[PDB]
Amino acid sequence: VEPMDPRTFVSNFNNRPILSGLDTVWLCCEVKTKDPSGPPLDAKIFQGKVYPKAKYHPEMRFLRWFHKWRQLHHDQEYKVTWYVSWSPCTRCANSVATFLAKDPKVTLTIFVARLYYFWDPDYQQALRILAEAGATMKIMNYNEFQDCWNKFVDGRGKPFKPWNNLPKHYTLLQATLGELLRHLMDPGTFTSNFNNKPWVSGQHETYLCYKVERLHNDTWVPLNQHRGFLRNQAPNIHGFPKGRHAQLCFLDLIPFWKLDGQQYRVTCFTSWSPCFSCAQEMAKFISNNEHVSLCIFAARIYDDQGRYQEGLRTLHRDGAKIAMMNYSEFEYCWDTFVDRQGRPFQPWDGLDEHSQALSGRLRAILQNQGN
Amino acid sequence: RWQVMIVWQVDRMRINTWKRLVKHHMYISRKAKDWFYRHHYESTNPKISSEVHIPLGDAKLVITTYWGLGQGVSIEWRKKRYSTQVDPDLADQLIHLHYFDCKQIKPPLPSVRKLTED
Amino acid sequence: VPDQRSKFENEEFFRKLSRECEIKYTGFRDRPHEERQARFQNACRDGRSEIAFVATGTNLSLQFFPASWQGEQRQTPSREYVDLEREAGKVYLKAPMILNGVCVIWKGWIDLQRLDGMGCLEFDEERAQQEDALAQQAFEEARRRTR
RNA sequence: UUUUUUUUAAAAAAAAAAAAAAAAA
RNA sequence: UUUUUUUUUUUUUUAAAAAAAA
Ligand SMILES: [Zn+2]
Ligand SMILES: [Zn+2]
Repeated sequence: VEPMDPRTFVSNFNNRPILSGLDTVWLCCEVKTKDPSGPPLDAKIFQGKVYPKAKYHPEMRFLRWFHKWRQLHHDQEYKVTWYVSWSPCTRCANSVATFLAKDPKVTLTIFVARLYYFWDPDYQQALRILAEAGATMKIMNYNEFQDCWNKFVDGRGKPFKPWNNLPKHYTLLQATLGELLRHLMDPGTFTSNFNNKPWVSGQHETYLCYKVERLHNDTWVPLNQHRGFLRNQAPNIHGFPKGRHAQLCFLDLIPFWKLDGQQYRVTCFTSWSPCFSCAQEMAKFISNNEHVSLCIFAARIYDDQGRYQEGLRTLHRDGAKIAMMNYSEFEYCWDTFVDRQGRPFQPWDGLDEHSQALSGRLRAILQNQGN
Repeated sequence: RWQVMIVWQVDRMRINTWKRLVKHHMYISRKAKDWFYRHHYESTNPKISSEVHIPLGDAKLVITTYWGLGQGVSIEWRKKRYSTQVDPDLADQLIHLHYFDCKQIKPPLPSVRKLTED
Repeated sequence: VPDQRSKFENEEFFRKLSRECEIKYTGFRDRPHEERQARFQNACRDGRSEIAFVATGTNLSLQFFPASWQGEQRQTPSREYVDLEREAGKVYLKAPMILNGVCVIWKGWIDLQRLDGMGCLEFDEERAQQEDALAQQAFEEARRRTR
């Protein structure tokens, strides 16, 4: 391994969604067999131009280097890993996906620092084509960054120091990769957590299903490019990542789309109720943002003597449209945000009984304020 | 309804040179200090990359730049809710004879016929 | 109107624009054709889609947008229409557009099986005075001066 | 006339720290 | 990589004050 740019990779691989003033797309790949326990065969770091040219991109560097390597090496199954500073380009994506469909042996794992041009359909369709070709594309976390610093950075013995606002940008980028790649939750975790049979075993981690409409002059019309499941992050998986409760990333991701002054509502199919340490932020956020109303459908009411009644009252009073999950909303959550592969929605025992019991609890807890 | 817009169809490379030159002339240099660059998110149309607004006196030329069509350009002329589509020669004439001066520079000046090279 | 008609016979782009061009639909080309015709039928029957008509010079393309996309319901441009019930087996496109100093109605026909067709332009003298602001004189003053 | 200390503002680079980057600002 | 700011200093310019010496 020849390590290039020790210091510029701090603010060149910078986990920040919007970052201008750059000229270089970096690529830091490595090749391996089917067994990852063995040592790598080779690992060469490439540097392709950004807007300079499409023919001399880092992807084309990788395509040319794989060609020159494979005419001089044995043909076998390869498990290649990337660490790219941007996401692939339209032309690059539409050629790299062709290259993956040409050879079934080579299996990429494109790790990206920042997503390149996630807000236009011309790039989004190219990224969807690349991901459907068979390259599992994931936003880089702390561990992949540590791997990049350990292998492909000429460190002087110094360890990788993560910059300020790494995990906030990580969840801000993962929840738009999950919405730009049509990522849908498995049926198994849906029937594990989202079912509203009461908490006796399992179901430790809350989930989410957000959905954005427009409220046009005619009527409401949904946007299709802002839709996904935003599960809450694991709490301090190694201390440094911020453990966000009550889908904080949703409220924090609210302004990330640069929402227009056009008023509308956002649907939040939470598999719990917003707690006292997560609903006051919601009430303040719907206070200072008058244009966005935030309607909520909850599977089970959070009750742990956490004084949730005051938070729910001040959440409803400001203008949030909290309701409770029925078979219509459960059917929508199975139809849209879950990769059902054609299988229809199956209900459980006491769907309407539990739904009306929990909605009666919502009436008895919410509506009694001031008699 | 079926509200009508004309479109000059052009590839991503020329449209990206157009965006690069217009933001370089508003921000890096002071030639275009009065020009507006309405962003993609301020446009409620789903097929708009940008709206370069060029204030010509009390009027305002609009160069809307589109998405997912390659890409497309459309030149308007708005003054008190009155629109008017404008061909690139007239837009070039209005830009050069209202704003700029009169040869190749490392940033070429923003010309809509260099955009619509075809 | 008279000087408007004189400059209407003077524009250089108007020679190409009103020569009864061969307009074609450039939509989903890599897909099957029959489904292109079917999607033309859905798009001309739905309310949320765009349709693009390209001349032979592959530079100009008229595009129709739904009025809810901009979020402006203007009453006076309502004459734009996509007619199918007028004649069988042929779709007609009508669009009143204010091009440069003049207000011209674009009229075209396009076969549902050829997906290609004929397009042309026509002066309508109603929009000369229906524009209440009528900044065509200011437009005229702006377009004639030269440094 | 010379020397030591404090203060009001600026200048060349530096480390302390933040915000905008909608992408060749 | 770059613009806009906050807080502290190194050397210089200017002004004011306290002390010592000729
Ligand atoms: Zn690329
Ligand atoms: Zn919580």
